[PDB]
Amino acid sequence: YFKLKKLEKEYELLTLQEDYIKDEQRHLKRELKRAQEEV
Amino acid sequence: DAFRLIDTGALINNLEPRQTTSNTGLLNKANIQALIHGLNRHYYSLNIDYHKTAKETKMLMNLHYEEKEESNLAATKSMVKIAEQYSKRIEEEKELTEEELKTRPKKHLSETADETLENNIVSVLTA
Amino acid sequence: TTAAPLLALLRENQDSVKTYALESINNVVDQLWSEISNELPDIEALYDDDTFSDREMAALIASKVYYNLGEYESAVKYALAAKDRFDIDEKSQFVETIVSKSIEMYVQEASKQYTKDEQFYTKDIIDPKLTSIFERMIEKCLKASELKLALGIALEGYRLDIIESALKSKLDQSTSENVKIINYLLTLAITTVTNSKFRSSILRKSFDFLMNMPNCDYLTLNKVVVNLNDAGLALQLFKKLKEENDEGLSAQIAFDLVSSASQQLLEILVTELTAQGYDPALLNILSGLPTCDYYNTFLLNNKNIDIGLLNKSKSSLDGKFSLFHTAVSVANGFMHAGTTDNSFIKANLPWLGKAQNWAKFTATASLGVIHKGNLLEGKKVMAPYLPGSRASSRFIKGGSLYGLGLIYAGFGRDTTDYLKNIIVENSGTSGDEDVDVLLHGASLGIGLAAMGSANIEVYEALKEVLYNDSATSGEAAALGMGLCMLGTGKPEAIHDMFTYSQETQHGNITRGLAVGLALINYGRQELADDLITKMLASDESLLRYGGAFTIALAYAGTGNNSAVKRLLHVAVSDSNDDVRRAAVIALGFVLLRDYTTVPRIVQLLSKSHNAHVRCGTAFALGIACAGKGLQSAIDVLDPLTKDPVDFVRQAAMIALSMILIQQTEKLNPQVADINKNFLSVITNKHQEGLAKFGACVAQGIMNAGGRNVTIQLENADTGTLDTKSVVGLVMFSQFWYWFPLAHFLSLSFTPTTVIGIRGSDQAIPKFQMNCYAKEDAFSYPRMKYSSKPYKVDNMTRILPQQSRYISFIKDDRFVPVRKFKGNNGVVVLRDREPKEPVALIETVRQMKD
Repeated sequence: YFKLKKLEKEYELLTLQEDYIKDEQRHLKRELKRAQEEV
Repeated sequence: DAFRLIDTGALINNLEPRQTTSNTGLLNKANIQALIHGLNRHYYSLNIDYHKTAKETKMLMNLHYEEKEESNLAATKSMVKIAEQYSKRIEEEKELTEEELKTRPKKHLSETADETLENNIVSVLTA
Repeated sequence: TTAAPLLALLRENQDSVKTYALESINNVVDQLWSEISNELPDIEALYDDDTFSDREMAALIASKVYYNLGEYESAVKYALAAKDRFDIDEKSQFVETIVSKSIEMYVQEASKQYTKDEQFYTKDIIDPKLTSIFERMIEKCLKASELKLALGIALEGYRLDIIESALKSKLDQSTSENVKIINYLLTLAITTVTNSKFRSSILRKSFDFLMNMPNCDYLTLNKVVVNLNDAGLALQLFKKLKEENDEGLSAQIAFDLVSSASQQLLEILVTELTAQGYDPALLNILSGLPTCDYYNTFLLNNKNIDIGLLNKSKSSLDGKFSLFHTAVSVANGFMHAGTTDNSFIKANLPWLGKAQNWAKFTATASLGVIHKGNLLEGKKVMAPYLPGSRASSRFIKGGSLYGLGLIYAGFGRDTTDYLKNIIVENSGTSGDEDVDVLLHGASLGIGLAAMGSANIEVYEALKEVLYNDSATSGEAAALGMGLCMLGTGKPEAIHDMFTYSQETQHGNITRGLAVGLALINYGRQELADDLITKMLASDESLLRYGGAFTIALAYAGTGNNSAVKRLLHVAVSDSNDDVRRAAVIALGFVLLRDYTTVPRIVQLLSKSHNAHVRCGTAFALGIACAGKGLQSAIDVLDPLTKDPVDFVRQAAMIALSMILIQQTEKLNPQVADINKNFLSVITNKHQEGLAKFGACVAQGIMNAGGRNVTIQLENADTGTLDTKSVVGLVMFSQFWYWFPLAHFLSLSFTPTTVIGIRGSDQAIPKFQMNCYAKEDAFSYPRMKYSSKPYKVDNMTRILPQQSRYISFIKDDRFVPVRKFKGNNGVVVLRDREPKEPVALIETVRQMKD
C-alpha cells in the first residue's frame, strides 16, 4: 500500500515538469524578440 | 547613468550611505570607474529604476473601431489585387523549387510560405 | 450462437419461462453480450416489476452489459441490486473489478461529502450497498493478517469507525510492532490524505490507543500532539505520568518538545501543570532555559577549528574599499556561535576603527550569534552597546538591539515592555536623525525578542509608526509585526497589512508589509490561498515578490501539486528579475518531504536564461538537500560555479558549503576541490567585488560552531517543521535588498551529537557506546559501509550519519529509553538499582558557581 501511493505522486511530478516546459517554449519566443533586435 | 553630489548627514567623515546595493556593478567607461570609495565627492556609480502605476500601464497600450477601418482598408486594395498577389507567390515557389532540386534552399522557400499564410487566413477574415 | 432465442422468451407472461430465460444468460455471458445491448432497455424494464422476483439475478447480468462493453461507471451501479447474488470470495474477473471499481466510487462520494458531514457513512447520504461491500473487503484483509491494506483503504474513504475498531483490536502486549503500525498510518495520512481536517481526527484516535497500554513508545505519543497543536491531549499525557514519573520517562519528553512545540504550546504546559503539581527541577526545561547550556561546553572543548582562519582572510583586504567588514562580522558569528568567543573583535584593534557606524550595526549584532545560548551575559557583555550609556552614535545602540533579540528570541516577554514603550514615546516625537535611528533599532529589537509570541500591544505599537510616513523607521516596524504572526497568528492582520501597503508611497515600508504577509501564514497549506490570490492579483512588484514566500512557508514540508504550478506561472509572467528569483527559491520548501526528487526539478532550471533566476536555483539545493546532501546535486551546481556572472558564483559557494558540512575523505571526494576554492577567491585579487562575498561566507558555514553543529531546517521526531529555522532560511538566500540576512541563520543551528543524561543526579554520565562510527568508516574533517564497532564516551562530536547506529551498553548499569531513532537529540536513560555514582563529566557550571 505504501509503494502503491508512491507511483501516484510520481505522476504529478512529471506533470509539473511537463506543464512548465509547454509554457516556457512559448515565452522563449518573446525573449528572442528582445535578443536579436537589441544586439 | 546618474551622478549625485553629497549632502552628507549619513556620511560626515566616513560612513556607509546608500542602502540596498544590488543589481549591476560599476561598468561606465574609464575615469570614474577607477575611484569609487576613494573619491565619492563629484562622481560614483549608480543604478536606474522606473516606477509606473496602474493607469500608466495602458498609456503605452494605445499603439495597437478606428484601427478596424484600416484593417478592411488594406483588404480593399488586395481585393482587386488578389489575382496579382497570388501570381507572384506561386511563380516564386516554382523558382525556389528548381533551386532545391538542383542543389543535389529551404530557408528562402520557408520565407515565401510564411507570407502566403498571412495573406490567406487574414483574407478569409474579411467574410 | 445468438442471444435472440434466450431473450425472446421475456415478451410473454409466465413464472417459469422468465426464470429459465434469465438463468441461461448467466451461464453464457462472454458469447452473448453482443446482442444484449439492443435488448438492454427491455431487460432493465423488469426491475421495476414487483411480481418479478429475479431482479437480484437480473441486475447482476444487467451490470455485465456495460461491464463487457468497457464502461465501468454504469457497471458498478446495476451490480448493487444483486444483494446476496453478488459474490465476494469467487475471485473471478467480474469480482476483482466491480469490487475494486466500487472502492473508487466509495472515495469519490467520500471526499466530496466529507466537507458537509463526516458521518455520511452512518446515515443514508451514501448508498449502503457500497458500504456493505466496502466492509466485506475489510474482514477479508483481516484474515490475511495485513494492517496496511485494511487500515490504508479507510484513510481515503474518510471513516473513523473502521480505523478505531480495527487498529485497537490488533493491539497486543510486544508493543514495538503496534507502534510501527501506528507510525505507518501517520505517514500514510501525509501521502494519500490531502486534507488536514481528517488528519486531526487520526491524531486524536491514535493518541488514546497507546495510553491504555503501559508500555509504549513516547516519541509517537508526542508525534500526534505536535502536529495537532492542541493542549487537550498534551495535558492528558502528564496526568498518567504523574504517578508514573520516572528518570527516563517524564524527562525524556521534555527535551523533545522544546523545538517541536510552538510558543503558545510551551506556555500552557507551564501554567496548567502548576496547579496539579510539577517537578521543580523540570521547570525551566520545558521553556528551554537550561537546554542551551548543555552545548556551551560541548562546542568549547571539542572545537577543533583554528582562529587564524578568519585572520588570514580579513588581513587580505582592509581600510579603503570597505566591503567585507559587513560580511566578516557574519562569518565571525557562525564559527564562534555558542562558544562565546569575543577574542576576534579584540584581536585587531584597527578593525574597529575602520568599521563605520553602519559597519558597527552588524559588528555589535555579531555578539548575539556568538553569545547565543547564554541568557545571563546577554545584556552584561553588550551593556555598553545597549542603550542607556553614552556612545558616539545612535547606530551603536540600534545595532545592539538587532543582535539583542538573537539570544532572547522567544523569551523577550521580560524585555518586551521595555523595547516597545520606547517606540511609543518616539512615535509622536520624531523627525530627528537620532530619533529615527533609535526607533529603527528598537523595532528590530522588539521584533526578534517577541518573535514567535503573539502580542496585541506589539502589533498596535508599530501601527502608528507607518502613519507618520517615515521610510527609515517604517521598514523595521513592518518586520517586527510579522515575527509575532508566525504559526497561526491573527487573521485580522492579513487584510490590514494588505490595505495599508497600497496606501504607502514608501518602497521599504511597502516591501516590509509584503514580506510580513508570508510570515503570517505558516503551515496553512491550502488555507493560505486567500492571501496568495490577493497578492498575485496586484500589479505592485513588491506585493508580487512576497507572494512566492507565502507559498514557501504555508506549503513547507508536505507540499501539493497545485502549489508548484503557481510558483512556475509567476516566474514566466512577471518581468521582475527579483520576483522570478523568489519563485525558484520557494521550490525548495515544498520539496522538503522527499529530498530525492529535489535535483530532478532543479536540473531543468540550471541551464536556463535569466542569470538572476539561476542565482536563486543555487539555493534550491541549499534548502532541501543541504541537510543531507547528494552526489547528483553536485553536478547541478557545477555550471553555476563556472558561470562568469558575479552573483551566480556568490550563490554557488554558499550552496556547496552547506552540503559539505562535516565531510571528509572516503565519503565525498569532491569536498577537497570545493573547499580549496573558498580560499582561492579570497587569495585571488583579480576577481570582482560581487564575487568575493560568497567566499568569506562559505568558509564560515562549514566551520560554524567548530563543526559541532549543522544547518538543517528540521529533524524527524514528531514529523513537524521548525518555525524559526524555515523562516530564517528564506532570508539567508536573499542578499539583494539587505545583504547580511544570514544573522537569522543562527536560530536554525541544530547540534548533532548523542548526550545521555542520568535522572539520578540530573547530570551527564560518562560511559562507552557501541557504534559503527569508527573513523575507518565515518569521520570528521580537520584543519555507506560499516565493519568494525566503535566505543566512545559522551560529550563527543557525532555526525548525523554516525547518530543512526549509536547504541547504549547495558553492562554498565545504564538502561536506555529512546535508544536510537536514526537522528540526533538528547536520550535520557534510567537507573535500575542506584548504589554509587560511576562517573561524572565536569562542565563549565562548576567553574562559575
